[PDB]
Amino acid sequence: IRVFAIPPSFASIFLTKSTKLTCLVTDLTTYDSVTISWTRQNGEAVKTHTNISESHPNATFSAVGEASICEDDWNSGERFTCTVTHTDLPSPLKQTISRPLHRPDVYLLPPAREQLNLRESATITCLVTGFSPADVFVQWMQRGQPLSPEKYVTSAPMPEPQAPGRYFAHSILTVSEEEWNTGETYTCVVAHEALPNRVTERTVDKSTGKPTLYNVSLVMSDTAGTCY
Amino acid sequence: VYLLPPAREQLNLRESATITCLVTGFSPADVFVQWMQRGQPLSPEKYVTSAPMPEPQAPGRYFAHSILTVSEEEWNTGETYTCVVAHEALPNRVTERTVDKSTGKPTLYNVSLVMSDT
Amino acid sequence: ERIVLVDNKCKCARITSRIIRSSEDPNEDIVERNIRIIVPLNNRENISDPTSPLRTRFVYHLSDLCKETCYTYDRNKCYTAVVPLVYGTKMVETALTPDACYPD
Amino acid sequence: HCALGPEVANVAKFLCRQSSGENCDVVVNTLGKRAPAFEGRILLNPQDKDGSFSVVITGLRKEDAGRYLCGAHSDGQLQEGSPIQAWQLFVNEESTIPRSPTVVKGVAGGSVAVLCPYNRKESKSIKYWCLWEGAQNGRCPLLVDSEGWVKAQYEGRLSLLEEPGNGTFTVILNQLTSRDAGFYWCLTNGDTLWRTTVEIKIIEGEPNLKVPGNVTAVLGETLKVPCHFPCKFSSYEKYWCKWNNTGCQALPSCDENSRLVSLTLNLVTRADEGWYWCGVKQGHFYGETAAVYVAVEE
Ligand SMILES: *[C@@H]1O[C@H](CO)[C@@H](O[C@@H]2O[C@H](CO)[C@@H](O)[C@H](O)[C@H]2NC(C)=O)[C@H](O)[C@H]1NC(C)=O
Repeated sequence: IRVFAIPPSFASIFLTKSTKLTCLVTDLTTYDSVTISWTRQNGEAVKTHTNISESHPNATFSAVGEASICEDDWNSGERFTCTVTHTDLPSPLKQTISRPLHRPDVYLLPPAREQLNLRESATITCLVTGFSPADVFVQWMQRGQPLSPEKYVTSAPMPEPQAPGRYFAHSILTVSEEEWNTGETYTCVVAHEALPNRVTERTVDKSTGKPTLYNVSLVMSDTAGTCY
Repeated sequence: VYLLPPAREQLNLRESATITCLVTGFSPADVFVQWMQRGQPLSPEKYVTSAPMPEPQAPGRYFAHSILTVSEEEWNTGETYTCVVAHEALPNRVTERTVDKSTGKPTLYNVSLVMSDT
Repeated sequence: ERIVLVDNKCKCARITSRIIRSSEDPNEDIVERNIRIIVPLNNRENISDPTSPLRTRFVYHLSDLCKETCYTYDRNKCYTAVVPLVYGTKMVETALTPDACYPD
Repeated sequence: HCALGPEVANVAKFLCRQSSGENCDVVVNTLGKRAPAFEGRILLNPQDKDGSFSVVITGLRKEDAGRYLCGAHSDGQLQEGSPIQAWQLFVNEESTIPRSPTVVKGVAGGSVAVLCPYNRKESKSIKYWCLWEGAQNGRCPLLVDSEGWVKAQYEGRLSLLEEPGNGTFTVILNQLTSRDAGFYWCLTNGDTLWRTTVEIKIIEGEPNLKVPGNVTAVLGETLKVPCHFPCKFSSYEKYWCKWNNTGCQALPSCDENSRLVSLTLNLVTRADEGWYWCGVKQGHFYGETAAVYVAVEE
């Protein structure tokens, strides 16, 4: 008996603005005639939950709702109560899931200088700091082109050490250090809900970072007040 | 409109200071000018103005002057001065310039510039 | 070839940058941040009120302008301070810089 | 404007650009050759009685400034001793041309909306729209204008319109397909002549709007056809319109919560035959639309 209900995630929400909720039923009795029915807080029916699933490898028929709703219809605590009646359940088992802040801070550290002497691994670090809540999604963008999802590796939002309850996660990515001569700043696209446009992109390249050759060049004249 | 400040020599006769508002290279004739300072106008009996008369070099463009007399301590007080000109080739019809002790021919340049977080 | 990190035309600052792609050795290059300022030592502190003292300090928190009291007349956008004229009094406009306040 | 004589009319033509070591790199040829960086944004008119012709280049970039040569040769390239004509080019970079989006992404069956700028002073000209053609000496025929002429193949799914009207107008194109991909040019009848170019890419998915397919109908009744919209179009105003050379006009009082703006036709004649569009507004900008054709039976 394992029947968990999946609340929507800002990953898919950012993907297609398609907040979705599923309450899959698993390891129950092995019978057909399985019905899926979700309800809002008025109790009314739902949309095209479809695409039947076969018996599990452990020989139990698998079924799950496919419930699309409105992003606005999620923000006031709607206990999405889904019922499933079955042959074994004259008392069908119900499932529910509903809607249960701090700004993130994103940086992008360049590789290490000693990293850039082995002459293969160009590590790059993007990051996020001190934010609430979790569920945030991140990804890296390279010239308007999302990278290989396996190319980077994403953390999970473990909580802050000293902050009251804020969150932070990480992600790391490698490339050829020979590539760390074209650079192209490898833009890491954060995606958090609590942003004015829900994206706080930042990026960093070789030319960015820190130089060790200044040349300040103040000039001085009456022939000014102009800023050509 | 340039605006020349009083000659240091005149500052040593120790009473009166003179400032020369100037206009140049303009057409047609009949510029108008007055002098303005501290947001109060200066009644014309302080200042005297020229009339047009052709440039030696410019075949067409006239010029003019204006002169103002003020106690040196008054000019030593700081107490800048602004001469305004109105003339029908000027965009909003009116430009002007100013000068005090510090702007005009200072012996002293005191920059103290700070540049943080290179 | 340089990359203008900042070009603040009302402070006359211009932070560029340029990687000095070295002699064709391995990646022992150093990036390079040129800077440039043209401080006027002629203007007011209230850039748009020529009845104030001149200026002494010129403070450049580059952090602030790596992104409003800035002190050069920008060439292109022009200024003015309404100024009394007397012919009687009249409280009337001016054009504190020419050749940019031309309604054209 | 290249101005060679009639004495090389049989001979091909070319256009190169000066480089460092006395070496033109060719940009387009009478032999159909064309530089890959300049793909799309180059035109070439046919040659005149004197062989005079012109070359139109749109969307110039910072490295495009320099010296240009147009000539006539059997190989259509540089050689010693062949007639030439020179130009020196400069790109401003202190420009007033508004930065408009250059690439516009759409899906098969979806819509596209394109903002096209022009100089604000000649707003009373006749806008045009042309499609670039390669695999040729390069061609670009018209597709639509502002009086309302439209190419004969696209009846129903295409309209342009002067909603913004401050030197910017909007174009709406729905029912997108992956075969339509390419480069599009915008034209004007003004003396100054911007030719802003936009590329349409086609990606995977289904359009956000949902409307039933092509449907037949009986004469003289009441019929309703729906149009639901997703939650991202929920912050707008919604409308239906009837497509023609005049374009859209909405029909006020057909609504729900954030879905299902539905058209209703009280009585119908065959004069109401044609395509209808369902779309949303961005305050004073346009968004996604979708189309459906309706027949009349008896
Ligand atoms: C000091 O500078 C400030 C802003 O830099 C000026 O404030 C306003 O300036 C505009 C300019 O057109 C005037 O129309 C306003 O009347 C000004 N407001 C006030 C409260 O003065 C200010 O004018 C400057 N100082 C002086 C004495 O003009």
